[PDB]
Amino acid sequence: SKPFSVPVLTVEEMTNSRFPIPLEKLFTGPSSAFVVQPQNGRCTTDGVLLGTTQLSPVNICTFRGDVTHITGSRNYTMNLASQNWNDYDPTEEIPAPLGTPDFVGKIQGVLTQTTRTDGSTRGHKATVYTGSADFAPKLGRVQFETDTDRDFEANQNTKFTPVGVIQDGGTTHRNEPQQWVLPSYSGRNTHNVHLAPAVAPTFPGEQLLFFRSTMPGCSGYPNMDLDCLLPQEWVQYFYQEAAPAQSDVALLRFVNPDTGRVLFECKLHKSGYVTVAHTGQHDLVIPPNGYFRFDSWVNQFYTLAPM
Amino acid sequence: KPFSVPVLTVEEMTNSRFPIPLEKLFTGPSSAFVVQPQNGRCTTDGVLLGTTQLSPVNICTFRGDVTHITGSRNYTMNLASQNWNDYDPTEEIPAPLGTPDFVGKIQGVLTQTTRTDGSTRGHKATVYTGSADFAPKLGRVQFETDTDRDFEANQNTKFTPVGVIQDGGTTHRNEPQQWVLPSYSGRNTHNVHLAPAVAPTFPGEQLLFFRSTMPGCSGYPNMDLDCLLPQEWVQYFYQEAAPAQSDVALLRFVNPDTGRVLFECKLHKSGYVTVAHTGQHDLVIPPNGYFRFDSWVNQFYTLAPM
Ligand SMILES: C[C@@H]1O[C@@H](O[C@@H]2[C@@H](O[C@H]3O[C@H](CO)[C@H](O)[C@H](O)[C@H]3O)[C@@H](O)[C@@H](CO)O[C@@H]2O)[C@@H](O)[C@H](O)[C@@H]1O
Ligand SMILES: C[C@@H]1O[C@@H](O[C@@H]2[C@@H](O[C@H]3O[C@H](CO)[C@H](O)[C@H](O)[C@H]3O)[C@@H](O)[C@@H](CO)O[C@@H]2O)[C@@H](O)[C@H](O)[C@@H]1O
Repeated sequence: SKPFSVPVLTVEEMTNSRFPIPLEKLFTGPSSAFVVQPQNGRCTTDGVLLGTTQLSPVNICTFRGDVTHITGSRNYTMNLASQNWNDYDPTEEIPAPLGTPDFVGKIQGVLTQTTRTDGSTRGHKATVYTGSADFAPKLGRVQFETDTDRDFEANQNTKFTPVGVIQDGGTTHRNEPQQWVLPSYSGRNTHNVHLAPAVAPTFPGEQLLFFRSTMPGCSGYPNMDLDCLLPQEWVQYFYQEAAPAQSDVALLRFVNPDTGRVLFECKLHKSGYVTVAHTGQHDLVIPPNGYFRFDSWVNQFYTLAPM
Repeated sequence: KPFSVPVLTVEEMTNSRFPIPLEKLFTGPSSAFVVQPQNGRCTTDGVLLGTTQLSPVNICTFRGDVTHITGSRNYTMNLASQNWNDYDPTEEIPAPLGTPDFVGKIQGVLTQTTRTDGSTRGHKATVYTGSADFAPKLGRVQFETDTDRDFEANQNTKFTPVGVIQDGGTTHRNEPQQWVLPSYSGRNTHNVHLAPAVAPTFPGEQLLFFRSTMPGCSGYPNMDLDCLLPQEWVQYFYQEAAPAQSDVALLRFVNPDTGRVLFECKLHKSGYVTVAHTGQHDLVIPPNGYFRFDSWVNQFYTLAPM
């Protein structure tokens, strides 16, 4: 039976699994009042990828395909290809293409394109509104708002590189993005399919432990908070190890290597998320070189020490 | 601890010199120029070299505060560390970790947040790593942007890289130059603490490159980008730190579908790969193919022609 383990990377060394930026901190808070059902950063401890999760940290919230100009506008519809430029299959048993954004918001970035025959290239500021009626990645199409009505060519490889998020400054501050509201992946008036399940702590006194980043903001007053259930490196690690789960819960200790001391302990649930014994919103204060270590598999009644 | 390499496929892995996926394996001669990249540099037993760090998404990013150059749309960034700690120029490295390791014009976006009210802004930005004022080692780099007033002083500012550009009115694909290192402390300075240049030593052997195509944002750039190790291999070795039993690790590239070895190669302890081939060649491989460590070999092992 291959032993289970987690990477020895520090929080700052690891990557958010829901946007291509580093982790900054560990955060716990209550979540009874909203649905925690992210589709990126979803992986079982024995390495089965779930939702829209894929292995590349840099392909998260990227798009590739060809673009068609929406006449009379600076908008373009992208006909999606897969990450390796192969055809996208809309019948695949997934919510949307792997790495598709899993929150409702306005993501700003850059659309780049290369003309195959002469190698000429171009790049333009572009925004994708994932709450848009025309955000339908599951169907293989998404709409980009750009600063040109003529520069992009048809039938040429085009990429969207994400940078950050924006908000309307003339409306309530930090009201968008909404990190826990899933897009409708097939556009307006449709129901999402094949979702990784929503997660919640069940044990008394426990809350989710989030791996938190701050998304860059590009305009207005966005809510830049972004919480993922697992670091991308953990997804990569579990996928590779494929260590069988001996119980439903892996007990982890967060340790200071300088002192050999446990700062706190937590439960890594087999279906791919972490809980801690704490009540309320709290930014964890940790030593920068601290990291997680697998302790042992525990039964369903194990009680965590307060953190 | 036994040595090993990841079982990830080439397409599943990431370029260690720019934050984009690997696309293919490529081999070619390199006797006539210096191959001395500073990112994607790691020994098989887990020692990081050059400007190499672990995060794939921090490669070619910059963070700090910016000062406006009056009479211009250019800004000087006073660099901080990736975690917003003070940058220490006395640290024994060539430059801040993840600094670009080639001379070219990198286009991206400068973003900023105003601490007090959470107001935010983003602007097109280019950094010319061959510029006299490109001095990341001293803690300063210059960005050319599309604004002369929007960025504030003393506020956290980040550069997210997107791609490279070229001047279309000059010879096509003449820039970037992926094998020309910047002068990290600016014009008329000498680099320090570099990861060494690499070359095959065995007769008939060439380097094996892990190749990507950088996005192009304007003109006719040379978008080829070759790294010596995937970023995931760097990550793997750093954590495993498995002792090297010799200077050369024999790898087999195998198809899990049939079990046939397409080819074998040498993973050198100091962190690069060679193969038995003469000439330029894009390798044809199956997407589900991967590398497997078989054994440690001595200095005299002759590779099967590839
Ligand atoms: C909160 C505010 O967000 C950004 O300003 C935007 C405006 O952006 C436009 O004007 C600004 C200068 O005010 C700048 O020139 C930018 O390049 C340009 O696109 C505009 O989108 C309005 C419309 O609602 O919203 C905000 O005022 C940012 O530029 C500011 O620095 C500031 O953070
Ligand atoms: C080869 C060429 O590169 C890019 O064009 C640039 C020019 O970029 C400016 O004009 C173009 C239209 O040609 C476009 O409107 C763009 O938004 C704007 O910045 C310009 O930088 C010149 C200067 O010598 O070089 C190129 O012509 C690209 O936009 C084109 O599609 C094309 O690939």
